[PDB]
Amino acid sequence: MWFEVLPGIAVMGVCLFIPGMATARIHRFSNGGREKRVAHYSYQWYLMERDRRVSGVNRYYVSKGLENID
Amino acid sequence: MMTYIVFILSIIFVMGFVGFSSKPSPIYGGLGLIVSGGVGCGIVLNFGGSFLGLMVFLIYLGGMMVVFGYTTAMATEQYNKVVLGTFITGLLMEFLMVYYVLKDKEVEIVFKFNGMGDWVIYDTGDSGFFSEEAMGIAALYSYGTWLVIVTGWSLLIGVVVIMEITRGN
Amino acid sequence: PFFDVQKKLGVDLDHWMTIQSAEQPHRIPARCHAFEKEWIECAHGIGSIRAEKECKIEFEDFRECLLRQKTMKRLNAIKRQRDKLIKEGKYTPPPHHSGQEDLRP
Amino acid sequence: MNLMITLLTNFTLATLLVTIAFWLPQLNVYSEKTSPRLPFSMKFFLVAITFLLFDLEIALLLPLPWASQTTNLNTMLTMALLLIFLLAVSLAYEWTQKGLEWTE
Amino acid sequence: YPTKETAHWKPPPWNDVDPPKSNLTLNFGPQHPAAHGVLRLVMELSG
Amino acid sequence: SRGEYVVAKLDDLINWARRSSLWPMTFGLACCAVEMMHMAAPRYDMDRFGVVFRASPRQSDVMIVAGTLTNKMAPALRKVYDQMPEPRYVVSMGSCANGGGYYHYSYSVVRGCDRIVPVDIYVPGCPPTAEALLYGILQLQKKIKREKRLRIWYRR
Amino acid sequence: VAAFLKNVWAKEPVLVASFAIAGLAVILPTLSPYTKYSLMINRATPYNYPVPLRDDGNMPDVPSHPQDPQGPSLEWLKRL
Amino acid sequence: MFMINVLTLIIPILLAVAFLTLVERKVLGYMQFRKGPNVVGPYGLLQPIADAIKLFIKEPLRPATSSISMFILAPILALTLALTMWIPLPMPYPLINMNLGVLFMLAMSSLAVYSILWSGWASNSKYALIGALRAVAQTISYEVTLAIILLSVLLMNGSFTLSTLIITQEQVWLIFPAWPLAMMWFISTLAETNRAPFDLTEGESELVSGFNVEYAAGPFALFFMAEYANIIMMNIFTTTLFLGAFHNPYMPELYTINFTIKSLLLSITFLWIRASYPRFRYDQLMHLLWKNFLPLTLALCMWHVSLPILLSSIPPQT
Amino acid sequence: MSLVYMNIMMAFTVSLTGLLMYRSHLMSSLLCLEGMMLSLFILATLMILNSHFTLASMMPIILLVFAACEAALGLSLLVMVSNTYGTDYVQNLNLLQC
Ligand SMILES: CCCCCCCCCCCCCCCCCC(=O)OC[C@H](COP(=O)([O-])OCC[N+](C)(C)C)OC(=O)CCCCCCCCCCCCCCCCC
Ligand SMILES: CCCCCCCCCCCCCCCCCC(=O)OC[C@H](COP(=O)(O)OCCN)OC(=O)CCCCCCCCCCCCCCCCC
Ligand SMILES: CCCCCCCCCCCCCCCCCC(=O)OC[C@H](COP(=O)(O)OCCN)OC(=O)CCCCCCCCCCCCCCCCC
Ligand SMILES: CCCCCCCCCCCCCCCCCC(=O)OC[C@H](COP(=O)(O)OCCN)OC(=O)CCCCCCCCCCCCCCCCC
Ligand SMILES: CCCCCCCCCCCCCCCCCC(=O)OC[C@H](COP(=O)(O)OCCN)OC(=O)CCCCCCCCCCCCCCCCC
Ligand SMILES: CCCCCCCCCCC1=C(C)C(=O)C(OC)=C(OC)C1=O
Ligand code: SF4
Repeated sequence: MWFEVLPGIAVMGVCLFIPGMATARIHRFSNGGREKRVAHYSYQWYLMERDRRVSGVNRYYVSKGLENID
Repeated sequence: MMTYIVFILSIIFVMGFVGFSSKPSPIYGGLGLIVSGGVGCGIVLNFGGSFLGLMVFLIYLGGMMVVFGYTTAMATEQYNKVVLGTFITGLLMEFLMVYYVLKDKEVEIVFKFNGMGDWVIYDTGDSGFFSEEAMGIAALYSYGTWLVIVTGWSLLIGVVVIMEITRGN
Repeated sequence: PFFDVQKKLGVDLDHWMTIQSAEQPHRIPARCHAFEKEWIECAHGIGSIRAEKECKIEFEDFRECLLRQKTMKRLNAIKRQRDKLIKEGKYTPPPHHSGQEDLRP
Repeated sequence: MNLMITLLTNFTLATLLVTIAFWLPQLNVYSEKTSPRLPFSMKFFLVAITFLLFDLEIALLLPLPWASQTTNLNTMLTMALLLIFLLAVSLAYEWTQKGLEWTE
Repeated sequence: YPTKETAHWKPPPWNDVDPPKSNLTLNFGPQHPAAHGVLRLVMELSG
Repeated sequence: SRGEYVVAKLDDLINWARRSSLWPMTFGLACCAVEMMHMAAPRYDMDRFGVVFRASPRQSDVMIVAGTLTNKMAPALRKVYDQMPEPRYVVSMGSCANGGGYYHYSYSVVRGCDRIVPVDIYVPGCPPTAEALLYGILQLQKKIKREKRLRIWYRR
Repeated sequence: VAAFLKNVWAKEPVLVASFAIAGLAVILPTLSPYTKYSLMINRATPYNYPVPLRDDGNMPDVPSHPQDPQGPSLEWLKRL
Repeated sequence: MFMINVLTLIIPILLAVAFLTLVERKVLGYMQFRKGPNVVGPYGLLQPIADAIKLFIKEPLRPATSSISMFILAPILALTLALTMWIPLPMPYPLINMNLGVLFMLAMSSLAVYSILWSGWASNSKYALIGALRAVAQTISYEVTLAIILLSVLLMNGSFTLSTLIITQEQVWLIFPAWPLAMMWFISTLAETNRAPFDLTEGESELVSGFNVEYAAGPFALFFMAEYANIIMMNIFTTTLFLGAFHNPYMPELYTINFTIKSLLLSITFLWIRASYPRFRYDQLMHLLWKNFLPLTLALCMWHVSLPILLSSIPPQT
Repeated sequence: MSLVYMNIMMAFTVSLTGLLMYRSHLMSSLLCLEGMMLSLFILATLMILNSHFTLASMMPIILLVFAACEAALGLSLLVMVSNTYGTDYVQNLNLLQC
């Protein structure tokens, strides 16, 4: 009866689920298990490039805390 | 190569203007002005004018060239030596300009121009938690009162003018 | 016919967008705020004829701030001599000009 | 940069699908099928120009989410309501002089 | 002063109004031939 | 051989896709249009076979000639058939489209639509029922299923 | 005036709703008690750096530390 | 690593567009007391594959074209715009997280009329050109209320960033303060994609869709799949902008499932509208725009300007 | 100065000489005129973003709005010319020689 439309809607829902889950896992993969740094403004980009300079390995996501100072 | 990206887009911009200014038809002229508006929007976007480039795509290419193609469809039938000859003339003059300014790193067509890429002339600071261009456009309402008055009045008058002169009575 | 109605009535119709040194939103300075302020405070009141000759130095500094023609010419000279010395093999770039030095902060 | 890669990828996929849609049905060599100004409306042009002028008024109206952050809120609110009022006055004059007729 | 070139010119109209120097005819039928399908209509549209 | 197997599977693929996605251009000439509309009714429901209802006249796979063809609409029928992209198919529906029918000896009736267009399936009746028309469409799909386009291409 | 208002609400309810919503948008911020707080929040949002003053000797209203009592306060924004 | 992300956006777009045809035919089947496809696959699952293979080997139609270059460029531009409308969509993290994503989508949807206009140019008919001008005039008409309703909504957001619009709707759905904007938005997005009851070129009320005349068209499958990419995209955009879901930054798939279910319900609401109403006459939806939607749009635009000032609720800039 | 300024100026002169040399149509003239406007838009925007002069960020929008209203007025003149003469050809606009 009416539930016969549900395999097509289920396939369409999996096809809509794949881009978002995919880009969430990719942003966690390429950023050290965290969210991608959103730099919409120039101050956020300055902090981000400062992270890229202070990490030493040319990667902004390598976070350095209190262990990096004496 | 990638440091010269605004220069490459500006050469594509001049090539597109030589394209539609040769005027094969207003149809292909409109198409050439659309492609030229897209690459000039890219030029604007690569200096940091994100809102102004989206104003290109949304207002210029989004409304006005739509109305030009709309009127070209409606007031012209549905689609040479002189066109292609003036096209290759403009293309050869622009590539000779490119060749001169890349071999000398200096040129003088009317004024003097540097031959390096235009990445050299940028600022080395930040703007904080705002865009300077966005806040200057937000200043249209707070600081630009008289400018809004004359622009809105000119648009109201423009509606009145087009309804008068297209009436035919 | 410059009917100066803005000064007769005391309204600010378009004086605000006129120069870069005016009051800006969120106190944003231009890239040549100081040079333009110096040229304007030089040329104020003295007339255009006296401003062409007595404010030449501030105006040349301000035009060269705007267009950066002498600056880009000097950088062209330094970079062309650098590439010529790489061509002759009399020079090698230092490690702080090759990207292998772990930038400051 | 990532945007330019994405635009080129979308353009490339579109062009590849267009190439498939034009050349793949040219593989199956079919039969050779040998058997065997425009009228002007003023109303189409007036709806196009009314769109264009209202889109210019929209172009004035677009920095309002940024304009609401100002310190001069009396002036900003006045000029905001004044631009939307002039858009409505353009619509009212477009109404009453029979501009919105037969494409209402 | 009528010359060789400027001799074919006429004086303008006195009211400065020139003569203007028609509508669409559509051959029309029903879109999908299921209900009617066998109708031919020769329209004379006016926009 | 390997190439014969590959072209056999590719013929199976294209025949599956063509028979299972038929789009009909029905001519609603006469009473058979009512019974085609019952072949699209919710009892018989041509749309569950992939046979869509109210397809475009231009991108259709089969021209169902459903009604009485007259001498005044013979060039219109042939012009529509000339506009159809291949593979185009013709199902004749009912006796007037088959052979003139109840109006066979008339001065103004084309005696069968096979005098004008090449016909693949003949669906007989006056009117042939919606079930009989759906039988004719399924027999058309069987006729599409046993096409050998790439096998004959490989053997020429 | 109420017969015409019912007449235009019977004939053209879209335009009546349009002029009513636009009339509220015009006249209502002059009557709202919270229109003042819009200004007070927009001017108290620190987009720039609070460039300090050289302590000459007599500036009692200007604090010497952020946690000093004097200076502009945002207790009204925390409370409202 | 980023190209993998671009592909995992744009290929499931094409697969969801393929199966929206199945979902439409099945739901329009069961809403019409009948079935949709259930013979071609198990429960109809092979109907989009069969239909796409059927369309992709079909002959070019009958005629030649007036302009070959625009006949090629109009499907290219339609598909390119219909794929670039997805890249700023926060789902919960967008592919291209740009500051002006709303404005980007408004501009790239304003550019979508060039495919209609250039396909009207490329066909040899002078009547298909008139029909294309009618469709262009319809689309640019409803772009006005798209822009102004969109602006009025983003006055409660603070910026043109689409990713901020998830943060805006954490306490309430934004349809609760702006349901008149939401209902005019939904009907205007319905009228953008030439969707019923506004599909005047695909149906009657049309000078050219008239049983055996001229006008070479392009490949139907590419225009059709660009149209359904536009439909799924505008339903996702309406979902993000009025029915915003809960975002947990440690479990983003909760947001992804939630807005996916809402977007599916909204695309099914498109399917349920098209199986319910007769079409407008062309001047009747011109009337519906200019004399009905647009005065309410300007009135509510004034209200949503003046309202965060009278309530002291101006949203943050950043 | 900057190299891109040469290209935007030369684009303005290209659309100038195209506007200053008619072939047949009036629509081609209006397209060259709006290409001139486009080059003005780009060049003003590059100056204003180049100098970080904040208040003139609203200037290219005002340029765009006024000259697109100008474009609408020119298209309306073209519509009236094409309704009078049947085409938008500029050689039909020749009655003012006498
Ligand atoms: C976003 C998620 C979903 C949101 C909801 C949308 C889904 C529901 C869709 C239902 C099916 C729609 C299918 C297509 C229908 C197309 C036709 C159509 O929409 O026609 C619109 C009709 C057209 O009107 P009409 O044609 O019926 O009326 C006749 C018109 N005249 C008289 C001119 C001839 O209505 C509108 O245009 C109304 C738009 C929305 C109005 C919102 C008003 C809000 C309330 C304001 C305040 C009122 C109180 C008074 C003042 C108080 C002051 C304090
Ligand atoms: C993001 C998710 C996207 C998912 C998209 C797809 C959704 C649907 C998923 C699959 C559903 C079931 C598919 C069943 C296909 C039909 C199989 C069938 O009946 O084949 C029979 C046919 C003839 O067999 P024969 O041997 O002649 O039989 C005689 C028996 N005495 O035999 C043949 O024709 C030969 C075998 C054909 C097998 C075809 C299998 C289906 C292919 C569909 C393409 C997509 C599949 C999924 C891809 C993504 C996941 C990997
Ligand atoms: C080296 C060797 C290989 C060489 C290259 C070939 C590769 C494989 C090609 C695909 C498979 C070829 C065979 C196709 C089907 C042939 C078998 C067949 O006819 O099965 C019939 C059966 C249904 O029987 P039917 O007669 O319809 O019954 C009515 C209901 N009782 O049919 C069914 O049950 C369903 C049949 C499904 C067919 C397969 C699924 C479609 C193809 C998927 C991949 C291609 C498309 C990719 C995506 C396209 C765009 C979306
Ligand atoms: C001052 C407030 C702000 C005002 C400016 C902002 C307005 C925002 C909305 C934009 C409206 C734009 C278009 C306005 C056009 C008005 C003229 C008009 O439409 O007149 C024609 C109409 C009769 O329609 P008809 O010609 O028959 O068309 C066929 C459709 N069935 O005629 C009518 O139906 C009569 C229309 C006028 C009467 C409406 C009265 C509404 C009263 C509501 C309560 C009071 C609201 C407060 C404001 C005071 C209003 C006087
Ligand atoms: C007939 C011809 C072919 C037709 C088919 C193909 C063309 C049509 C479809 C493609 C349309 C392309 C639109 C590209 C511009 C979109 C605006 C844009 O770039 O916005 C994103 C972003 C601004 O956002 P924001 O976050 O503020 O900036 C980043 C700071 N964190 O800004 C950025 O990220 C800027 C990135 C660098 C600049 C790239 C600009 C695009 C490349 C040049 C133009 C190419 C297209 C030319 C033709 C377009 C159609 C007219
Ligand atoms: C890439 C995948 C392409 C799938 C194409 C599916 C086309 C839709 C099939 C049925 C159909 C519907 C619903 C439809 O609405 C329509 O327009 C009236 C058609 O064209 C005549 C159709 O054929
Ligand atoms: S075969 Fe008979 S019943 Fe059928 S359409 Fe003809 S006249 Fe009518």
